[PDB]
Parts: sequence; C-alpha cells; structure tokens
Amino acid sequence: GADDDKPIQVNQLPQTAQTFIKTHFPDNKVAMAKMETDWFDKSYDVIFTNGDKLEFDKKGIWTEVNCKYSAVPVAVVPDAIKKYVATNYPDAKMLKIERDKHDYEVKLSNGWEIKFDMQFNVIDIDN
Ligand SMILES: C[As](C)(=O)[O-]
Repeated sequence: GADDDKPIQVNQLPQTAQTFIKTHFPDNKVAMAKMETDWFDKSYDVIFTNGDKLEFDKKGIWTEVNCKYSAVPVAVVPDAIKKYVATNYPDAKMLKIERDKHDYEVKLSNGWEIKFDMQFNVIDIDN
C-alpha cells in the first residue's frame, strides 16, 4: 500500500517491461524506477529524465504510458483506438493511455479524454 514502495534497477523489471522500454523508448534515460504493492498485486513504475512515465503490472505488461512531455508512441496503441482518434480528432496527439482489465483511458493534446472498454466501445468522452 501507501509508501511500501522500493527502488529498483531496470534489470529488476520483468523481461517484458525491459523489452517494452527498449522497443518504444530506446533513447530515453531512466531517472528512477520502483516497485509498488497493492494488497498482493505488484506493479512497477519507471520515469525517464524527460518526465515521461511508464507503469507495468506484475507481469511487466504496461498499464500506463504517460508521455505528457512528448507523445505516446503510435506502435503502443491498439489499432481500434488509433483509428477512432484519427477519424474524430485528426490533428491531436495522444499524451497518455492507461488501462486495466476492463477499460482503456486515453488523453489527447486537445484536452479530450476518452474511455473505451476492451472491445473498444466508447464508454465516456470528456473534456
Ligand atoms: C510527476 As512527472 C515527472 O511523471 O510529470
């Protein structure tokens, strides 16, 4: 829970999380990394020196890609979401995407926030 976090090195992240960083953020420098706990659920957080932040679940699968200082790399985003954003907000870039096992939440440069379920039905749209 609150304040139970521990600092970690990159080589202590699950393999999948290390590969994700090398694939999508190869030139970023890690500023800090930690492991968090919530009951028996572990999560990992990485912040780069430019301020961009990643969170991963216990298996190193991303739950947050917060690129508010740049943009979310397009290869990270599910096609259905890319397509929806491209049609409906053609000039916006994505600053942040988060997900759990039930939904995705997307935040765009133009202030719009969109929630999709796992089948990509738009649940809520807010500004
Ligand atoms: C609090 As920050 C450096 O992840 O915007």
